[PDB]
Amino acid sequence: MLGPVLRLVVKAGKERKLRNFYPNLYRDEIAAPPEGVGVAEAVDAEGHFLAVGYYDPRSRVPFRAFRFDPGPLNRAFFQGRFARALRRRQGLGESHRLVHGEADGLPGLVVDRFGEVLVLQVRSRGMEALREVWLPALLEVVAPKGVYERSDVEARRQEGLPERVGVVYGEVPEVLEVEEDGLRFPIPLALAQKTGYYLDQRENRRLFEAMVRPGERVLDVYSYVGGFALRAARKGAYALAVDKDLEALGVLDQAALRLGLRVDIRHGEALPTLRGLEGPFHHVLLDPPTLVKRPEELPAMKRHLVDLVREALRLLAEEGFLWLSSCSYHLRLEDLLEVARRAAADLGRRLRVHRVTYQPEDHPWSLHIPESLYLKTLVLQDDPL
Amino acid sequence: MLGPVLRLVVKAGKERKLRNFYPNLYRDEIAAPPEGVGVAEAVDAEGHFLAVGYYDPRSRVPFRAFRFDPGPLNRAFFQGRFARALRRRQGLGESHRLVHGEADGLPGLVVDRFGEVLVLQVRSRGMEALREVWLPALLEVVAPKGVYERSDVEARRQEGLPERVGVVYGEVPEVLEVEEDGLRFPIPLALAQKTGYYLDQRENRRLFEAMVRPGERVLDVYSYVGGFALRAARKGAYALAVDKDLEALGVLDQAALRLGLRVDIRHGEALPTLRGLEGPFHHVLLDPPTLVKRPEELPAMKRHLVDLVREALRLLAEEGFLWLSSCSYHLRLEDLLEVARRAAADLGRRLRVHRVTYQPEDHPWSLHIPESLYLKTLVLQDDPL
Ligand SMILES: C[S@@+](CC[C@H](N)C(=O)[O-])C[C@H]1O[C@@H](n2cnc3c(N)ncnc32)[C@H](O)[C@@H]1O
Ligand SMILES: C[S@@+](CC[C@H](N)C(=O)[O-])C[C@H]1O[C@@H](n2cnc3c(N)ncnc32)[C@H](O)[C@@H]1O
Repeated sequence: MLGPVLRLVVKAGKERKLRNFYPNLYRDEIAAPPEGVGVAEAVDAEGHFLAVGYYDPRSRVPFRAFRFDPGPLNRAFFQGRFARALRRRQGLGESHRLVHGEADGLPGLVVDRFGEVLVLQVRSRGMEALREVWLPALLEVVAPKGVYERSDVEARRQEGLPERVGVVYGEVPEVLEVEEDGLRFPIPLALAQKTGYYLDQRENRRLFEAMVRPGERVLDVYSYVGGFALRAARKGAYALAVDKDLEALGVLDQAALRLGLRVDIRHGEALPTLRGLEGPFHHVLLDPPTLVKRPEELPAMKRHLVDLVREALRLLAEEGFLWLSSCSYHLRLEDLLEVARRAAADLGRRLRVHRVTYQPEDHPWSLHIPESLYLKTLVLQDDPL
Repeated sequence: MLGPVLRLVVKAGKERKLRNFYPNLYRDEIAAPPEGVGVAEAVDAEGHFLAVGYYDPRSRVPFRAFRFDPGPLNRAFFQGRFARALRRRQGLGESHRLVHGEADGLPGLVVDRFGEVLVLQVRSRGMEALREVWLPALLEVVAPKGVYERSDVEARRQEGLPERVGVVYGEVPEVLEVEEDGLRFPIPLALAQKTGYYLDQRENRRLFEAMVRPGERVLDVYSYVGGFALRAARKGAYALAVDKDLEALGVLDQAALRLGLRVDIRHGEALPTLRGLEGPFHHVLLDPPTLVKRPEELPAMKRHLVDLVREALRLLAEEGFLWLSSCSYHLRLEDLLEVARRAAADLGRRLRVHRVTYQPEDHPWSLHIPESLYLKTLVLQDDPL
């Protein structure tokens, strides 16, 4: 009744990654491709089962494993995946990531939860092709009031997929009211499409708020909608938020107005802005985009980070705290440490490593997917003898 | 009149380390040593000031910098160092590390505080030579009821120093009552390990206790006096503590009895004991001793850890937590990840990295002194799809 099962044969000796729960197979690791595009079973050289997933040569990864046990990629399968995801996020409040792609056994799907509204992103050909199957499953398990789709245009384009933005189900407000620990950020959907909201900094934002003392001065660089700055203000500190996105600063402005809190705002670029500040500030926070495409780009990126951190440290009060985050898998903690050491040497400052943090639980770091870890943060305190 | 300032000259280009707050200068890095042994000033090839410290060719490190600004290593200097150290530990409770060597600007000195009793160790010739100077300063600033000295016998010998164990000030009880979060461990000081107690695990113990649910089973391996095990018991879990030190397990028994808590105990070695257990356990904690004392020993110790972690994972219940600590500078997070991946692959288990932690604030990690960081912990959760 059906066409023959699509079956992929993995090169001998390259099946170990799949057996060890790494979901991606590239072209050179496939001994024999399936006789078409779609849901496929992967087997080893001796024909033993390895995975069921999606085969499509047009995808950046030709085979992405969806499951590591036999079975279909049907409605019930997706129901179980979303049920697992939901359970993993129990007690994580109302604003959190629900689905973090392959780490949640759902390659190419990101789902963020803001109260009763979901915002999702589809990043791979397999997940796009299975949309008619998994979406009803998602709606059934979560039962949201509405679902919005945003697009990583370049990610879609690299997968040969069209951009896709809009309400996919139910009702989504024109202004998404993102709530985090009593703070409400009114984010217009246009901004939600372009950027979104950085749920991955939630635990850093909580740690930061507990450290702020009334009367202190805070510099929140790459602030976006000002999660850090607003918390500083709530604690009685003076905060200056810096971002090049005027739309994002507009949200921070409104969010601060709602609470009768005063936050200073600078619309401008991080490095030029910091070069024009005198300081000092008791906390300086840096959350730069650190786009690294190739490893050879790393020394140049680290030199730029040194320029930024040198200004940040110059602006740092005695015994103050400097927060340096990187959201690239290619930029390791060791690289951040090197950057900090170079900047400190330029200024003759002595620093202590106060905390090192990694992305929170709703953005799972899988042991088996080395690139699962992308966000890490180095918190330094000025430590004079 | 005094003799000329003892003056050491650093080889051209090797002075950057000292300028950047790394205190150790090695034989191959010294162009011209001072006249004799004792308090010496280090200057660069151009004669500019670098540091004041202690020069002694008998020490592992011929020159250790005590201060990076001009001045004597007198009583007032040490008073200032202990005052700084004391202030850094405000709000860290009544028990904590007070002085963590070089990271606290006091090379070769460790001071732990247990209420009104200090336990210290002196690890290099400089500190030993200056004890008539710094001990009264320590007593003046901290005003303890008693001070006990233990020796890292091996380290002392490396410095050409004798064993020193005993009371060096005031009154120290035969049995040191170490208090931590409502737990009281009666530790006989004579048969105690190191300073008596592992204060470096305090934050991990707190994190762990918050995760234990009643009825769960806990396996606490390398338990020492049972800080983890006892916390499990108080939360209503069944705990089995494993350690090869019968004296330490005796302390655990007394601590548990005082609180009316039941903890199971196995006197035995970790790997043999785990090989004979069936399990499963909801939490498995592995806190091995240093293990890797020299870099050459790393591969053999990683093979041992793979064996240990394989058994621990086999013993881990579905969705259970596995804690793996390393307290050696030579054994890094990346090594722990590698060990975990190998063990998980052997068993066909899928794990998530739940938390990575580093040593607490009272054991400062100086950006400028890599070896000030020795403890890091990988916490994994079983993560089936
Ligand atoms: C990863 S987000 C920071 C998130 C923020 N820390 C939070 O807690 O929500 C990076 C931000 O940097 C801004 N940005 C990118 N390049 C910039 C630059 N050169 N100068 C200032 N802001 C920049 C973007 O607008 C974006 O809001
Ligand atoms: C770093 S301490 C563990 C401290 C403990 N986890 C705590 O929180 O206090 C290492 C412990 O390992 C024990 N030990 C050393 N080798 C062992 C072995 N082969 N088997 C079992 N215990 C061992 C020592 O007696 C010591 O108590």
